[PDB]
Amino acid sequence: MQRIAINGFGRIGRNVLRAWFESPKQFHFEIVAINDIADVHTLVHLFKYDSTHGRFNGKVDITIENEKIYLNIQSNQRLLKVEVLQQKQPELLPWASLKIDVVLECTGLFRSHADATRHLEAGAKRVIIGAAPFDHVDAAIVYGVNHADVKATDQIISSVSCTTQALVPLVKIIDDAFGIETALMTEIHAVTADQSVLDHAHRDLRRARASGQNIIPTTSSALGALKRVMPKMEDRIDGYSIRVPTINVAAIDLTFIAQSPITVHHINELLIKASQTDYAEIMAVTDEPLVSSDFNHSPYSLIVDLTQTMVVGHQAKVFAWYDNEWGYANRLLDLCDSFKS
Amino acid sequence: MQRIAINGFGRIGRNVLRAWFESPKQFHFEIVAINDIADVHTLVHLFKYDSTHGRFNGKVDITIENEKIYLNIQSNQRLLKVEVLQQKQPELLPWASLKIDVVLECTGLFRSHADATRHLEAGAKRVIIGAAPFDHVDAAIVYGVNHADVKATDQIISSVSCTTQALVPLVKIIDDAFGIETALMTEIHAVTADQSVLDHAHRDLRRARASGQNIIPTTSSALGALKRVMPKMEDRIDGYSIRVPTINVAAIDLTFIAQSPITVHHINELLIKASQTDYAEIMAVTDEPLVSSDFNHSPYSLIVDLTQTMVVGHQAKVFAWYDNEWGYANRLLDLCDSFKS
Amino acid sequence: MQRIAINGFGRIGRNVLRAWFESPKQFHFEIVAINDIADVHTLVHLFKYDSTHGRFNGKVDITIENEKIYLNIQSNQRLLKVEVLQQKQPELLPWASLKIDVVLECTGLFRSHADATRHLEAGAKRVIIGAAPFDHVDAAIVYGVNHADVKATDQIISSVSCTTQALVPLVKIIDDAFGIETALMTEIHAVTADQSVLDHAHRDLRRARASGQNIIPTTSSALGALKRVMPKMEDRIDGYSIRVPTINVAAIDLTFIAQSPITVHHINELLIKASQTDYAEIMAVTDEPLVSSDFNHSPYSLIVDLTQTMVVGHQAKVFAWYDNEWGYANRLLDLCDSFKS
Amino acid sequence: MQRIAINGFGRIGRNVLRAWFESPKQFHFEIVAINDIADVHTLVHLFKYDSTHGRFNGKVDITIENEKIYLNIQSNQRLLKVEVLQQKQPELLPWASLKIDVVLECTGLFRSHADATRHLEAGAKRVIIGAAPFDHVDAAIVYGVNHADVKATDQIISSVSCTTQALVPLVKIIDDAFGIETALMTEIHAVTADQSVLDHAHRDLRRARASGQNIIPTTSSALGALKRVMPKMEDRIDGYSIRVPTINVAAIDLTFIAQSPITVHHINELLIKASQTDYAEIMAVTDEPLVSSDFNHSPYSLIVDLTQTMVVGHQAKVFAWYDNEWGYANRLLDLCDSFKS
Ligand SMILES: NC(=O)c1ccc[n+]([C@@H]2O[C@H](COP(=O)([O-])OP(=O)(O)OC[C@H]3O[C@@H](n4cnc5c(N)ncnc54)[C@H](O)[C@@H]3O)[C@@H](O)[C@H]2O)c1
Ligand SMILES: NC(=O)c1ccc[n+]([C@@H]2O[C@H](COP(=O)([O-])OP(=O)(O)OC[C@H]3O[C@@H](n4cnc5c(N)ncnc54)[C@H](O)[C@@H]3O)[C@@H](O)[C@H]2O)c1
Ligand SMILES: NC(=O)c1ccc[n+]([C@@H]2O[C@H](COP(=O)([O-])OP(=O)(O)OC[C@H]3O[C@@H](n4cnc5c(N)ncnc54)[C@H](O)[C@@H]3O)[C@@H](O)[C@H]2O)c1
Ligand SMILES: NC(=O)c1ccc[n+]([C@@H]2O[C@H](COP(=O)([O-])OP(=O)(O)OC[C@H]3O[C@@H](n4cnc5c(N)ncnc54)[C@H](O)[C@@H]3O)[C@@H](O)[C@H]2O)c1
Repeated sequence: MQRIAINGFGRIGRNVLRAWFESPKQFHFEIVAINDIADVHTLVHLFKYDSTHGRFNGKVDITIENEKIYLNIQSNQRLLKVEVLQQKQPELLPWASLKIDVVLECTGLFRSHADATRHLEAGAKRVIIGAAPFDHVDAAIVYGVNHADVKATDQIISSVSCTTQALVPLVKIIDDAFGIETALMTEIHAVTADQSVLDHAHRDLRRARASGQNIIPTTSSALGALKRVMPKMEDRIDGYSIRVPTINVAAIDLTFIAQSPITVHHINELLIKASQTDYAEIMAVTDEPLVSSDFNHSPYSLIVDLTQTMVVGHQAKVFAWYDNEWGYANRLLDLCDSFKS
Repeated sequence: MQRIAINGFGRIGRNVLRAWFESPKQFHFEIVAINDIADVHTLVHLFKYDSTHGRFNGKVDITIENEKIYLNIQSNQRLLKVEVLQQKQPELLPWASLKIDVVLECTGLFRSHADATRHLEAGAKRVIIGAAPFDHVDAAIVYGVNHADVKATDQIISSVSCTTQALVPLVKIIDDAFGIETALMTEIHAVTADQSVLDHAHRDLRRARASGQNIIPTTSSALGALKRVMPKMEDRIDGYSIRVPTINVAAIDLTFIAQSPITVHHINELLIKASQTDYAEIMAVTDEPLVSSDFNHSPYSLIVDLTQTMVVGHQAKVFAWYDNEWGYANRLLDLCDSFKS
Repeated sequence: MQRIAINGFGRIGRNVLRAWFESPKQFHFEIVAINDIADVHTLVHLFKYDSTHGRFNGKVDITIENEKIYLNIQSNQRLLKVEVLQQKQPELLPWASLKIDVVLECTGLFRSHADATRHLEAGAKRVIIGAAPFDHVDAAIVYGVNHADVKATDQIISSVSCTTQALVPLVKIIDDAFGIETALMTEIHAVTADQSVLDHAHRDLRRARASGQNIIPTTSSALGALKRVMPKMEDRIDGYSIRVPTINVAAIDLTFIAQSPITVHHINELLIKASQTDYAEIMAVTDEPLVSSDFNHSPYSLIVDLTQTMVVGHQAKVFAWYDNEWGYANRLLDLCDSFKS
Repeated sequence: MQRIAINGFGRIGRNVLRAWFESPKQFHFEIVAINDIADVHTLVHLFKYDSTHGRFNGKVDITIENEKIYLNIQSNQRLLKVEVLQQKQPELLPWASLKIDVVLECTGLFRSHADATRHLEAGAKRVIIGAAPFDHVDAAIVYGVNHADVKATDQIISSVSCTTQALVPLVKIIDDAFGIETALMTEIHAVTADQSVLDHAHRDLRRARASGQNIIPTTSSALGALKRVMPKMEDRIDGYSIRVPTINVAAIDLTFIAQSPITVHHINELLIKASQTDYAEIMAVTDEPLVSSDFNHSPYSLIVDLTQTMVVGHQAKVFAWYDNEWGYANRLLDLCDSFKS
């Protein structure tokens, strides 16, 4: 029985547990523990009531067996007994006792090999850092691209970021068919939980500004991460991100120079075929004039807007949507499932 | 001559300093110190650029002397030199060296008599807590109502809340004229800084919810504060507050039972006359069809919308706007200037 | 069976059709025609993709048959074949040939007795105006309160408004138990389809102003409508509405003077009982600390927040949420289902 | 004095008349009439109260002199007396009698050479179409690029769109220095008046969706318009616009392939020099970490953000903000001021 734990019951952490229950196909592993710096009642409330994704279709009841707190969660013909912890320092967590095989590190505060190892010290056998690498990782993984490159010896793993999980497939596909000389990316991202409601002191002066009333351009970890996953693309791609006042969903605007003839038709035909043959698990395409909120609660790593494709000579722009929250949470579960044989 | 400090350079603290320069009349005191846990660069940036009230019209120079940091601010033909500090523990602040007559406590974290006295220990002669009292205050003041009841011996003072500054004049005016059996308050409030961008752990489960996408009912400190200012109204006034996704500006909806004949005409007439005589300093009245944005950057403590006044039988409702940041800020200055004679 | 038509395929019209498919229990009537001044392609897209309630879970195909446009919709193990019209003038619609028994009038534009009769003088046996009455009507019905009073002579019926469906029960339940001398209503409502995106010319100078950036007080049709269902409440209740920048869901504050002794406990116990017995189909009660987005897609006509119930003296206030789109659409279908004999 | 008139008192028309008063240098023509299909009381109300730009810092007085409605405006030590009209059809306007020299045609309705000439056959000597040309024009101008290229025989002029006036200088400057082979544009743009509060039928299926809750990709007239100004760029530039839920201010992201060596330093130094010489009136450069709301009420056509300049190989991105209302209203005044002798 593969045993997963979630460190950090936040936007991702919560949507991992939900996605475990909502998946059409039951996963061959169990979440047995969650740890957050917050009280079980706050976590249960936030788990049940979600501004972005709606009420949880199920029932959650708290029990105090031993001096241990459990969540009894019943949804979609599925049940789970989940231990709740409240330990800010991850080396003190009982991962030995609970027989934890994988830890989903979803706090954002423990992204260095050092900080992550603290879970291994605490008894976990493997750690997935649900964010970009800070210093070193054993592997950097985009599910549906290179998840078969995980070695059994590998203990610290990054599932990079959602922006990375969308950008890489696009770049792999386009570069393989046509050759990317160079490329530049603009991400139009919804508000994130680290921003400010009103103008407020913050380590980053741009993200200190009122989230609901501003367009805020800012840096992206997706490019550092993409270079780890695809080394040959070093010095051939940069980009940045823009926060705008919506609650969820993002897009990528990839502009690239092609190394061979391109048309709008051949680009869209290539992506449709890729989505049908090699990337069907994680990639879709739409021909409809849709907007961000139409992709809310979509499980795909990317959905391409074929009506947005543009070519002027050698230069081209493609455009893809993704649910930064749900897309990534599904990929976390997809990845965990991949370790079993 | 009189030397003021500001502890907490946020939406209140920053708009206090701005209001001092912008005031059409020069105040007789000077602001000579500011403290926040953030660095001077972050403080200057946020002081200059504001999502709500625009670019600061003036020059801000930072002087790093050997040990001390100062701001040299020049605006509207006035100049201030302002020592800048970064001390989380208010008792370690150099209020003695700097000869601080009044400290404005604008952090939200030092509302007890104990915590306010920490400024007194640091050397300050008087504290004004910029919030409702938590336990004991030597006086609880609404400028324009009972600001004369400040005794020269009084060392810890509360300037109550924005909401209170507006609610009290309404209750006083109406109670004096018609008599209030009881009243109930609904406040519609722009978002505040303590809220959450996305759904996130927080000690209020209602304010944990995404600020930009929800109507959020919640408690008001204004009711306990009113009972300190007007003790006769204990057991006769209750109310609550609603957060909605605007950036600034609030409204108060007050529903009361009159103890003598009321009409719409009579209520409006009384409110107009008070804004023209006894409350001309802090109170205004419009009959124009306005909306929240129109009161952005108004200094008045309340602006009555007379078109909204209603009466059925012995029950009536009135309505008033206020700029929750600017009005409050102005009334802190107005209070500090009342201490002198 | 009974044949229903929808005139005006907007927020209400579209959600009526959606709620027919989504209903747990199949309605014993069919929707056989829709009419809008817009092209079928615009209408199908908007039907399929909704910013507020998500993707339509089902398939929509367009057919041309003898110059007639039909929509074949399949969902929830149900199918409808729905003829599509584009006639701005109700008198020229084919209600006689389509054998329409009931027209849902959802345009906003035909609320007068005389305008609504244009559907009758085009072949329809009965018209439900999906709004408060303009002048007069044969009946004004709130489902769950007085749907049984519909007579066969009632050919023009008003289903009033969202706000009225929520208010009338509240006022009825509480008047019957404790007695209401008088009452005043404050509605907090999400933005509506008739507002302006930016400050623009408009009939109402308040709804002229930017929908996404303002608190906007405004009139409410609810009180006129309530007085037409409960004529004894003439002179005993008034109120108004406040638009705030959320996409959907509304709340009502009712402040009343009781005529007998009251406490918070007795009020909540009465409202829980009513939600369990007489009003169970249309009314719920929550004790949890929830926010607006938690009631998106709720079918209830009101959900009381009992944590919000206040009492001071003989004066009380109760608070209730409703999904202003989904509730109202479900009450329309529920009303039509009440006609079968 | 030269005599200007405004058809369409909207976001542009209103800001034109404001910009007249607020401008630091006095303009050497007068605005002597405005027309709109809304009544004068509405026009004055929207002119005095703005959700974006705040209260008009002046006085407006309506006078009736002989069945002629006039506005008497005072602000910034200046005066105007402006006749107000309410004429739906331009050929019926009294331009001959009022001796109109230029009409600022700011309705969005009369962009054809045919529809603009209706104002010529009604008495005016010259017309400026305040938008991209629909069919053809005597000249398409970007003030500060080709405004010297107006011939006195030109009667139908276009001042293109906001976006065109940020894009064209960028393209000109860069192409001239480094050579542009091809380029693609992304515009991030605040909501405009033509959008939808909620999902509503609309000519454009993207702009039909809720303006306040969506990222909305859409077309841009700027690429048509730029090719009328610079025909050599046919087939070499393309792009699109994204609407996000802010109220004002846009940004342009321009990706180009340079025909010669480029660095970030060299690009930034070119744009700085230009902003200090030939483009000083319309262009500025910042390297501060600012956000959209800091450029509200900036008179410039574009403010380049240095920190955003990226180069990879031969491909490069640049980014520039503009106030899509104020920048444009000021360039319309600047256009009229250039005509004189
Ligand atoms: N939200 C997205 O769209 C998205 C997508 C991909 C990756 N990520 C990454 O996921 C990480 C978390 O993001 P999020 O949106 O969930 O943030 P969040 O703030 O919603 O969640 C963080 C959680 O960590 C908890 N926490 C804080 N300190 C802790 C500690 N010492 N031990 C345990 N729990 C602790 C917080 O209480 C909170 O519940 C970040 O690195 C972010 O970059 C986010
Ligand atoms: N904003 C309003 O409308 C309003 C109106 C009336 C009263 N108040 C009250 O005023 C107070 C200030 O809140 P705000 O709106 O300015 O929010 P805010 O978060 O902007 O203000 C808090 C500020 O205090 C600083 N701070 C935190 N810990 C500190 C410490 N130990 N020492 C010094 N500075 C510290 C923060 O960095 C920040 O700048 C609160 O009590 C609030 O409830 C606010
Ligand atoms: N949305 C709510 O919360 C709510 C609740 C209760 C009642 N209502 C009422 O329902 C009515 C409709 O409001 P809505 O929110 O659906 O607005 P809406 O603008 O979304 O719906 C109006 C629809 O009518 C169409 N239309 C306009 N003129 C027409 C004509 N001559 N013939 C046919 N179709 C025409 C429009 O194209 C559009 O599809 C209004 O009276 C409103 O007060 C709305
Ligand atoms: N807002 C921007 O960012 C921006 C920038 C550049 C160009 N423009 C263009 O300027 C034009 C005006 O747009 P806006 O933003 O001012 O929109 P708007 O809808 O606010 O302005 C249109 C105005 O014209 C009035 N009107 C309508 N029909 C009329 C008629 N027949 N005669 C007279 N007046 C009539 C309307 O009542 C309204 O006052 C559009 O073509 C727009 O694309 C807008």
